[PDB]
Parts: sequence; C-alpha cells; structure tokens
Amino acid sequence: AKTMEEASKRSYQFWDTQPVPKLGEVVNTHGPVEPDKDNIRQEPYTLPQGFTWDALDLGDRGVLKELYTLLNENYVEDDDNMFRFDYSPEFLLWALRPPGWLPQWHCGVRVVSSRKLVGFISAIPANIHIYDTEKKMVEINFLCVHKKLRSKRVAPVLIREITRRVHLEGIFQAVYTAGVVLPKPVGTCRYWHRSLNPRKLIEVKFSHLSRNMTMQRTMKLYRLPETPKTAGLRPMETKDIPVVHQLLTRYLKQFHLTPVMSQEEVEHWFYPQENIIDTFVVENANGEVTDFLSFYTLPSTIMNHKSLKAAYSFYNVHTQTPLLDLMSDALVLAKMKGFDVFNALDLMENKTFLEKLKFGIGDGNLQYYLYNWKCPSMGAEKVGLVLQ
Ligand SMILES: CCCCCCCCCCCCCC(=O)SCCNC(=O)CCNC(=O)[C@H](O)C(C)(C)COP(=O)(O)OP(=O)(O)OC[C@H]1O[C@@H](n2cnc3c(N)ncnc32)[C@H](O)[C@@H]1OP(=O)(O)O
Repeated sequence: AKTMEEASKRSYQFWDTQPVPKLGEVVNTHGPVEPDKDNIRQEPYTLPQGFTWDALDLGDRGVLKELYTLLNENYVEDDDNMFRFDYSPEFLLWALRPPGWLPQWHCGVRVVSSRKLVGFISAIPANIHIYDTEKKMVEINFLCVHKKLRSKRVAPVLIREITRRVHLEGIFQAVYTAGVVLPKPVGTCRYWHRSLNPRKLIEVKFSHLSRNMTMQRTMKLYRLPETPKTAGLRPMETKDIPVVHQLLTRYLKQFHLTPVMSQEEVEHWFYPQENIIDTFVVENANGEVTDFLSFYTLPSTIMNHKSLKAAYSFYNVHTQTPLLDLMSDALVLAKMKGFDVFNALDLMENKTFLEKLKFGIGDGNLQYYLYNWKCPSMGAEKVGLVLQ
C-alpha cells in the first residue's frame, strides 16, 4: 500500500500479529500496546533453509563493502524505479555506529553455501520524546532483502529477529519510517525538492521542462547568490558542540516526536565529515552561536545507466536568524559544494519556507511509525525527527 485506501483493501498477515494499532481503529490512548515480556527467546528465529544469521562487523572493511554492495543493488528505489540510493561505506558507519550501537544489532542474512550477504536489518539506540513521554527506544533502518529473495516472507523473520535482540537489551519500543503504508502511521510527511543544478536534473530525467519554459529560463528561475548572506556563518567546530546541543535541545521542545540527544550524540550526528554530514553555525558579534543548519550527503545512482548528488535537510535551529534566511544560505552552501538537488520534508517548521524557497513537492509519502506505543496521530509540522 502506498496510500491509506490502498491499505484499506489489504490483509496484513504479519502486522496483525504485532503490537501496533490497527489501521482502521481511531487511537486515543497513551502507552504500550502490550506489557513487556520478562522472559525472552534465547534461540534466533528460524530462517528458510539455505540461509543463516550473521552479525556484520562494520569495522571490517570487507564486511562493510559487502553491506554497501547489498544496499547499492537492492535497497530503496523511487516510485518510478529510476534512481536508487548510493550509500557510501563512510555514511553507513556514520548512520550505523552512533553512541550506543551494538554489534548484534547489525543483523545480516547470508546464504549458507556461499556466504553471500542477501539480507539486513539494523537497530540503533535512541532516546525518544513522544508527546509527554521520554523513553529509550531503537531506530530501525536499512531493512533490505536481495531482489532474488523478494516475496518469500523473509522480511517478517528479520523484523522478528531484530525485535528479539532488542528485547534482550530491555527495550520494548521502536521508531521507524517507510514509504509504504502499514499499521499504523503516527505521522505523514512528503519530500520536497529544490533544484540547484537544473540542467543536470533534466538530462537524467529527475525533473522535466515546465510548459513553455526552456532550460535557459529554468536555470534563471533557480539561480542562487553563491555567497551566503548571513554574517557569522561558518562550519561547526569542536568548540561549538556544547552550544549546538543546547540550541537543539530547546528548539525540539515545540514538537511532539523528537529525539533527545546527549552531548556525545550531538557530536556524532552533527560534527562535519566531508561527503557525509555538513553543519554550519551562525556566530553573532559577541561570539555566541545563535543558529545552525545541517544537511547530509546521499547520492542516488541513475538506474537507466554517475550519480545525482543530493543534500537532505537534517536539523535547522533558528533563534536570531530568520529560518527563511537560514535555509536560503543552506541552499547556497549546498550549491557551492556541488550538490545538484536539496531535499527536505514538510515536518517541523519547514512548510514556512518550502514554497517561498522554490521547493517543488515530490511524489510518494514518508510514514512515521512507533512500535508498541499508543499515541494520537500528529501533523507533519509536529514531527521533529529526521532519520537517515
Ligand atoms: C522493540 C523493537 C522492535 C523492532 C522492530 C520494529 C518494527 C520494524 C519494522 C521494519 C522497519 C523497516 C524500516 C526501513 O528500513 S524502510 C525501507 C524498506 N526497505 C526497502 O524498501 C528496500 C527495498 N525492499 C526490500 O528489500 C523488500 O521489499 C522489503 C525488505 C522491504 C520487504 O520484503 P519483501 O518485499 O520480500 O516482502 P516479504 O514477502 O518478505 O514480506 C512481506 C511482509 O512484510 C511487510 N513489509 C513490507 N515492506 C515493509 C517495510 N518496508 N517495513 C515493514 N514491513 C514491511 C509486508 O507488508 C508484509 O507484511 P504483511 O502485509 O504480511 O503484514
């Protein structure tokens, strides 16, 4: 299902057995769908014959490359099946080894006879704020089955097995996103795209000519200053970690689904690493950081035939610089860094700048979910959580 009426007509054999609300039910309650089980299965779940569990050591360069290759060739595509994500090995270490990562949560599936990696799912620890509750959860990401093993019910085994391994660590709630509709979305978001290199975006058919426009007029439409306007703007440095933590923590209080990051987590997620994560702060006249913007790097391979370099807005905190100016500088910085497109969701306060800043709304939805938690749904503007 891609919309909820698609999901209105479908049977959920696996998800009906899971502690998540039914799609049809209207939810007002707050808390777990079920009580925690205090004795947990020690044995890993049975895979189909010919397949075996292997926890992937991503500190081993060969195993990280095995994982990269699986995701490069089998992970999320667009709705039109024209572009596939091209996660780099250094991005995967960033996304998969934040503070608190556990090796048993890098859960791969291999072919027994050849040891070929054919499946994967991951959990990372995350302190999550949902409405008035702050709880330790896991973020689930990179669920992936090889194309040659699709529609053999392997995905429910991966979900059950990462659940069991998370339960063993005493965690009973999880958060995750998906482009398909399942029981049951807590929030719904849409991707918006801001062209920065419109010629390239049209040759690879990511974008197309508006009616009677011309490349020369479209390039004119999306032109940017190429030197940012805000004074005091500069890359984040080690000395900025405490204030960036401070700024983010207070900014996120206005949203209903937010992460709660320690100072070490703020360092991991925001300290710049070239081709992975970019963060820029705005220092004022008296030397105090008052704003910062962030976006991460995720290229997309062109499926028909190298890649489209895409920036994704991460967390943007404004206390003195107007958010529109802050995001305008982010577009400039992305274009100086060679990015062809700048993506962002309609969550947090992004709606206040998306149209003004020439973003075009894209196709497909991004659903947010909680596992084993009852809460009312919320609008995109209330979601304050971005996952990689
Ligand atoms: C306490 C801690 C709990 C931890 C667990 C929290 C929950 C974590 C939940 C997972 C968070 C993922 C977060 C991300 O990473 S979202 C990204 C998902 N990845 C991709 O789209 C990559 C490309 N696709 C694939 O590799 C496969 O098609 C996948 C693996 C997606 C499905 O494999 P396959 O196509 O071969 O199907 P099947 O026959 O094996 O199995 C079909 C059953 O699986 C249900 N299904 C299909 N797609 C998804 C999906 N994307 N999330 C959850 N469930 C999904 C499906 O409705 C059906 O259930 P039901 O209709 O029978 O009920």
